[PDB]
Amino acid sequence: SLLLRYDRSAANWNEALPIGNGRIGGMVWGNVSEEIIDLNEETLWSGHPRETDNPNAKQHLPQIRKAVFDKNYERANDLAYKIQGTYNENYQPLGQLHLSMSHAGESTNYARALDIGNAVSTVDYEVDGVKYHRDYFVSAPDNSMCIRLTASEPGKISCRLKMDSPLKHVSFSRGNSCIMQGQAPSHADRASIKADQVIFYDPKEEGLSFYSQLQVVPEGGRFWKYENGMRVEHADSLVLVFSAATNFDGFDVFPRKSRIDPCKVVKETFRKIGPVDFKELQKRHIADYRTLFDRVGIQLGKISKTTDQRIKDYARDEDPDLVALTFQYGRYMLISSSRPGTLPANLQGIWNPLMRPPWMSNWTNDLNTQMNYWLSWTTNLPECEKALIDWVDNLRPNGRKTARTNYGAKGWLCHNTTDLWMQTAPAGIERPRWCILPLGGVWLCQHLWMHYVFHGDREFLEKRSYPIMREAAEFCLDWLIKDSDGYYVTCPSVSPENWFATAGDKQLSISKASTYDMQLIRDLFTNCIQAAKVLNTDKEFSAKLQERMDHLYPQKIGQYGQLQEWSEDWDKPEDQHRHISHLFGLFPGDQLTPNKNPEGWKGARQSLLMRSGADTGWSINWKIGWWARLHDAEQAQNMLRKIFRFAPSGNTLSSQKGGRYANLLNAGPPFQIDGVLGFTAGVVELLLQSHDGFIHLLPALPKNWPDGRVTGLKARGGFIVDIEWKDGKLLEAVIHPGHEKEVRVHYQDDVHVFAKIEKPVRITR
Repeated sequence: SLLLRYDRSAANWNEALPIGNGRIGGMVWGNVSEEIIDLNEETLWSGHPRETDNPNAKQHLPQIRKAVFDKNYERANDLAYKIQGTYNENYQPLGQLHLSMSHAGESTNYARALDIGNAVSTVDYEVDGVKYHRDYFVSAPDNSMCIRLTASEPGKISCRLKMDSPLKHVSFSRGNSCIMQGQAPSHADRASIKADQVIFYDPKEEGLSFYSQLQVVPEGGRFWKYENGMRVEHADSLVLVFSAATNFDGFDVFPRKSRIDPCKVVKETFRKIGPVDFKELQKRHIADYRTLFDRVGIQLGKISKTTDQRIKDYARDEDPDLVALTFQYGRYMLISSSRPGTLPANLQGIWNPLMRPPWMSNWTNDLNTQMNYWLSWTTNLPECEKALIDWVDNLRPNGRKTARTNYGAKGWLCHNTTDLWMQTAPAGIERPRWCILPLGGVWLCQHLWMHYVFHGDREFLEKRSYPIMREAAEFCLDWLIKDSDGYYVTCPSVSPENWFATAGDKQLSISKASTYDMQLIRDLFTNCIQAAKVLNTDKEFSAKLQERMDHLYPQKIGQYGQLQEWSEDWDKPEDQHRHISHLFGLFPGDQLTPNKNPEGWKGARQSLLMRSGADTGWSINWKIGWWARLHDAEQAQNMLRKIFRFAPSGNTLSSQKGGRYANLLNAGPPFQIDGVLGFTAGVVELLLQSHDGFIHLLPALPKNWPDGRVTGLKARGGFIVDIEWKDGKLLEAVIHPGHEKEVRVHYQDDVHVFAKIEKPVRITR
C-alpha cells in the first residue's frame, strides 16, 4: 500500500504531509476548519554574495604542515583556527497559505492520506451529513501547487483565504488572485548564534525578493475580495492554484542588481496554464510523476492501520510492507525536491518552515549532500541527479577562487557547508574538526562518474562531467605532498568530525593522510583515469594520476583488527562517534570488497562493531548499507528496528531521541531528508550489488523477508534487474540490457556469465 493514512489533523509540522515538484514545496496539515499550508520556494534564501575566502590563511599552510610533521598535534589545531571562514546563509520559509473553512458543526469520519504513487495528498471529513473532500499536489510541468475543495452537495464550500509570511511581505488581492510578495533577510545568523540582532534587513544591500500568487477559481455562488485575501461563500467547488518565484539571478549576482522580475516569472507561468482545469492539471501532474516513480516497484509481501501506528508496530510486527513503503517514500521525496533545471535537495529537501533552520538547511558535503542521490543510481532516477551535477558545476567559479586564495593551489574545491551563494570556504570560527574539509568537492565528483556508470551518458560525460572531474583532480595534485617515507599524503587532514587526542577542550583533529582523504583522492583519480580511457584523451594526465595513485599512504589494520581511521593506530574501542568516515570505501565506493581488498573489508567490519558498542537518523540508515556490503543480513535486521523507533513530535533536539516521525520523515534531532533518501540506498544494497565486478543477487536478504518481488533496479553498466524470491530462496531474476556488453551474475555460490545481451535474459534457481 503506497499510502500514508492518518485519522486526525497535524498537530505540528512533524505531522504534516510534504508535497512538491522540485522547485515549489508545501506541508499539508489536514486541518478541519483552519487549514495551513507552509509554503517554500527552493531559491528563497537569505543574504547576498559575500567574500568568504581567507587571504591570510595561505601563510599558515606551511606552518600547519610543519606542526604535523614535528608531531606537535596541538600546534596543528591551534593553527587550524586561523584558516577558517564564515557560516552559511539560511534557507527561508516563503510563508503560509491559510484556508478557514466556514462550516459550523461537528466533524466525523475523518481521514487524511498521502498517495506517494500519485504524488497527491487527500483530506476527507464529514460535517453535518455533507461529505467534504480536499486534494493537494504540486505540478512540476505547470510549476504550481493545486488544491480542489469538493463537497457531496452543492453550495457547501465557504471559506476565507489569506497568505502571511515571517519574512518581509505584503498581502493584497487583485483580479481573481491573492498576492503575497516580499523580501528575504539581507543576513540571517545561524540558529545557534545568540547575538543582539539575528535577522537583518539592510536597505543598501537587500536580499532576494519573492513573488507569490494564489489564483482562486471557485465554481458557483459569488466570491469577493476580503481584507488581504479573498472570501468565497456558497460555492459548488473551489479550485486554487499557487505559483511563486524569486528574483534570484545566480550565485554571482547581487539581488539588488538582479534583472529578474519575479512578478513576470510567475505570471508567465500562469499564462501557459491558461484557464484553470483541475482534472487537466492533475492529469498532467501525475503523468509527469509516474514516469519517474513507476520505474521501480517493490513488494516485500503483505496493512490497514494508521501510518503513525505502523511505525509503533514495527518493534513487534516488523512489517515487511512498512520497510517497503518507506523505500518508495525515499524515491518520492527526491523526485519532489530535485528535478532537472532546479536546485538540488538541501538538508530538508525543499521544505523548511524556519527563518533560522537547524544547520541553516545548507548543503553539507561531508554528509547529507550525498546519501540523497545514492538512490538516484540504483533506483533509476537520473533526472533528479542532473540538478546535482549542474549544482556541482556552478561551484567551480567559487571553488577555483577559494583554492587559489586559501591554499594557492590550482583547480577547484569545496568544504562541507555550502549555501545558495556557493560558499566553497570553511564555516565560521569553530572546532577545526567541523570546518576543514577541502576534499568535500572531491566526494561530490564521485556522483559525476557514477552518473555515467549507471546511466550511460557518454556525450554528457565528455562535455560536462569529465571537465568538472578533471579540475578537482588538478587541485588534488597540489594538495598531495610527500612525507619522509616518500608517500603521497594530505596535510592538513582530518577524518570528518572526529578527534584523536585531547588537551582539555581541545578536540585535536588535524592529522596527516587520514583514511578518509586517501579514499576520496584514490576514488577521484581512479574514476578520472577510466573516464579518459572511455573518452580517449589525456594520456599524460592519467599517467600522472596513476603514478600518484601508486604512492598514497598505505592501509593499516589496527591492533584491534579494525581499519585505521587515521594514519596511526589511534582508534579507541569505546569511541561512540557518529562519523565512521574511513568506511567511505565500503558503502559509498567500491574499495573495501572481498574480491578487491579482503584485508580492508574484514577490517571494516571490526571498525563498525567498535563504533556501535550512534542512532542518528543518517547513522542508522547508513549502517543499513554498511552491513549490506559486509554481507551480514542479521545486523541489517537490527538496523531496521532502530530506524523504525516512533519519534514523538516535538522532539526537536539531539538529546530528544527518535528515529521516525509520525509522517515517516527521518527524525534525528530535526527533520533531516538525508535519512529518508539514504534508507532507499541501504535497502537496495540488501538485494542487489554491482560494485565488485558482478551483479550480486540478494547478498543480504533479511530473515523476515522470505518472499518478495522487486523490479526496475539498476546496476553498474545500465542493467535493469528484476528479482523475485520466495521462502528465502531466489525464484527468478531478469537482467535487462544496458550500455555495457558483458555481464556476470552471482547468487550464493553460483556464477553465471553472459558474453553479450541483446534481450533480457532470465536466471532461475
